Amino acid sequence: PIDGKWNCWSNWSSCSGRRKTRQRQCNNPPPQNGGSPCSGPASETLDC
Amino acid sequence: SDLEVAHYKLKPRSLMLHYEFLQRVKRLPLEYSYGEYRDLFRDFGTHYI
Amino acid sequence: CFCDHYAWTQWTSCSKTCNSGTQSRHRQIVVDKYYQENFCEQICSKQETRECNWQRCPINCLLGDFGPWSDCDPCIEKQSKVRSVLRPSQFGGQPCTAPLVAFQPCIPSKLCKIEEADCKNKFRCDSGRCIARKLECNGENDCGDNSDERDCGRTKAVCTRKYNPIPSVQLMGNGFHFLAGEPRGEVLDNSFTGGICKTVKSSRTSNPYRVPANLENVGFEVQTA
Amino acid sequence: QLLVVENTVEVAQFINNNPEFLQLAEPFWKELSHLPSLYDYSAYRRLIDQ
Amino acid sequence: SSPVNCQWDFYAPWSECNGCTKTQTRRRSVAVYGQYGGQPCVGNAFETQSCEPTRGCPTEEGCGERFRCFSGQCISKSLVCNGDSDCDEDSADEDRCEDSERRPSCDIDKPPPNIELTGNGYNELTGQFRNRVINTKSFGGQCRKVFSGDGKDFYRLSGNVLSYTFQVKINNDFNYE
Amino acid sequence: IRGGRSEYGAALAWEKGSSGLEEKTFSEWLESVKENPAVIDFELAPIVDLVRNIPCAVTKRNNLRKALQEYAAKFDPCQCAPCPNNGRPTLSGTECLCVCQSGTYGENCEKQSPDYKSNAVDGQWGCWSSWSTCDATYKRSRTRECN
Amino acid sequence: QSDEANCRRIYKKCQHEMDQYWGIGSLASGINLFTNSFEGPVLDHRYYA
Amino acid sequence: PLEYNSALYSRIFDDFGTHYFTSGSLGGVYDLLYQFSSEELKNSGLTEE
Amino acid sequence: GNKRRYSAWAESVTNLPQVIKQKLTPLYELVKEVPCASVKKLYLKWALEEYLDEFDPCHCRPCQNGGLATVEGTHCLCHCKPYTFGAACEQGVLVGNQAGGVDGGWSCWSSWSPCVQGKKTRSRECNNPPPSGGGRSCVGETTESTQCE
Repeated sequence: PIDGKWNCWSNWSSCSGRRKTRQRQCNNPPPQNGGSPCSGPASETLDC
Repeated sequence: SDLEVAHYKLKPRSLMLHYEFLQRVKRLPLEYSYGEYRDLFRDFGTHYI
Repeated sequence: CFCDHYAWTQWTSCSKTCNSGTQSRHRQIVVDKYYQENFCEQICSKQETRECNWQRCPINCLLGDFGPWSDCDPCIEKQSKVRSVLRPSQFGGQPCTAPLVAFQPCIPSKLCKIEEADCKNKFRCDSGRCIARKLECNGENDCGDNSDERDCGRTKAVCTRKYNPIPSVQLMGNGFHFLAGEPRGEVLDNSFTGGICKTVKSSRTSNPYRVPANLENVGFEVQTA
Repeated sequence: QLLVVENTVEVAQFINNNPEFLQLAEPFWKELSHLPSLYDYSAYRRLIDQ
Repeated sequence: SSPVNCQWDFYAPWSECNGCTKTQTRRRSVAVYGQYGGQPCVGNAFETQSCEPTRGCPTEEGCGERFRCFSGQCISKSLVCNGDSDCDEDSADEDRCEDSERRPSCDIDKPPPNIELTGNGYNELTGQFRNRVINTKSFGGQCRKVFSGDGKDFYRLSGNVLSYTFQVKINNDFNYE
Repeated sequence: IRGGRSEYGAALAWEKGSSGLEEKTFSEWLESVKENPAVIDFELAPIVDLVRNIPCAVTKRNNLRKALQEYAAKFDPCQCAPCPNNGRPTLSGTECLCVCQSGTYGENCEKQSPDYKSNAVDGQWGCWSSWSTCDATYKRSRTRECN
Repeated sequence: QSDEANCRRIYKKCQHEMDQYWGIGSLASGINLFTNSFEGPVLDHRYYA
Repeated sequence: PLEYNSALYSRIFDDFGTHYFTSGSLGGVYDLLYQFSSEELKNSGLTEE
Repeated sequence: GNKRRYSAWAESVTNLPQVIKQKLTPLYELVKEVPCASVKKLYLKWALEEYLDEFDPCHCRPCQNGGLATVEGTHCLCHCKPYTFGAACEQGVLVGNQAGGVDGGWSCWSSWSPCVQGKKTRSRECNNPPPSGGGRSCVGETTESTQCE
């Protein structure tokens, strides 16, 4: 089993509210009887 | 086995800094330029206990 | 029989939330060749019952309202406001959880009529205890502040040996809370010698224990009470 | 199944004095001296955290 | 069960402004607590504003007739040069003090073997002991020896503790099932 | 185990007792008890007798008697609900705590030992009545009902 | 030694034999929180004041 | 205080209690309870046709 | 464990004892010897009230299997009884005896009444959970009242 690994969180979304996303991609969680999915959160949002 | 032997707490206030850290701070630029604070963290890190 | 061929059921929910309920669990018996031949009727108990929630039901504390503020003492310059327990907590009910007495700073109306009653002749320790003058410069700290010993010459009457204290001797001088049945703060200084050296040799091999002046008698016979 | 629960007491009790005769630790007293004299809950919360 | 993501409340209004700092503060309560591993709330529960204060910063009343420890605590002048550090952290009552003037205040200075823990505060919710709150070793210029029959050793009690005693209890609970 | 020294008393308490008494262990612990006794029984005198040789000694003494009477009237354990299994109640200001008889155990005596028998063999004082008004001889009086 | 340099009389306060707390100087090191790894000394835990 | 105040006097009993020992015996108390249960069941059948 | 090891430990405790029983006094009773001490003592009383209101497990929805919630800042943990686990203590099996059912648990207090008659009042529901299945009732009073500030 290969465990999932986050890619780097996105830049700050332009202000109308503030947000980031993580594609859970950098290591794919599913391959080779893929292990745990990545941690949460996949997406993070904030006040500007 | 989790073994615990002593509890340490730093005082909240009026800490006496180490010379080396003191001086490195003294040399920080007043204008922001990331490279110097980066070197500071790479020397001393980001947090204290 | 292999009575657990006829498995025991799960227990009842307890009959009451507190004060010794009971719960029981019968078997899933079925009468069968196996049941009859293996004597499973004869010696397999068909159900068991046990105690549950035995501890007595919780009683929560209740507090009355505060009384009036007290007439202010000139020398505390705080006045006291106090309330009463209507019932204590017990059996795990909620504690009273709040102060039974409050204080408020006053501006006093009268003056303090208390003044120092400085003793006529005993040595006044800086603590202000008045102690038998002969203890001053006797060579033992009796005030505990060494005020007796502060500016002194010949140690007139220190004992020939540092005799050990009696075992647990200070437990004898703690105050006792009769209503609580628990020891409390140190009431009597059972460390005070008063310069006499009188001592009891618990056993021939043990060194003598120095008897403090607060104790009249001591005995060390072992009794199987 | 085993359960063992065991206690030793060696200091039968301590009884601290009432607040009128207790001495405050200098750091704690110094924190009290900086409490904002108003309901800035952030400050008293930090004190309770400590 | 389902995670429940934590959500902040709106900010409360600002506190009155601290005259010692000229700052106001407002708290952001937690509307919904994060639960079952639902994401905790993100960011600070407080923010700070500058102001103009209406109220002034209260000053220290100094020690007057009493000795002042460097921290600003005050003690009886009778304690200066006890040979005991009656200022808690500073020991200022023992600065530049001649050993010819230092009295042999007590035979010993070893406190009971972990008395400092009695000084600690306690958090009644979390059940954790917390930091040192009471000075458990202000001897008050007394030589208050106690002999521990357990440790077979003399310890110096503080001048102010009501009692400290060393009788033992032992409780054993043992179960086989 | 109460009293003695932790090494030896510990040793003893750890003895399960299948054997009964490990006589070595017990003797050692008894020696410890000689080294560090615990209070077992006592005769009380009221603390107020001690207040002596102090400024205003008598005024403080009499104030203290008055306070002691108010304090007992306020915090006497008679106002507790009765303990099970002949537990004697005791009150520490805000909570009643039951002292269990030997042969009764658990947090507040609720489970008996197998040998206890003696079921509902009970009885302990109720609280004092308030004082009666002043009688023909101007004596007030109060009663307590064993109930 | 500047503090003690040229003193006419040095008043030894801590005359007794006293140890430092074991590893206390480690805790004066800053940490890089993102690495959880100690770095240069930031606080002077040998200052007794 | 010289004046009567029920609270401040009551603190005395809180801190020191109401009574002191005029006589006593000091001692040791040993309390032990041991309880054992065993239940044992055996069965063995044969049937032949 | 070995008789020796227990004995030696029980000896060593005499030299490194921990506090095991305590009777507590509120921390505000120590606010003393400072400017505005009397005022700070009230504001610390109120702040302790606020802190309890922040960290009372009433905010935590029920754990299963007698799990006890605690407020880890903004995040309720469930602390699970032996060999019970998962986010609600839903997985696994309890061990030993249990009373069964769902012991009820208090809802967080109402905000106090606005000093009506100069008395605060507030109420709590026991709703969280309802005592179910013959589980034990929530322990304590349903309502409070106290004198105003």
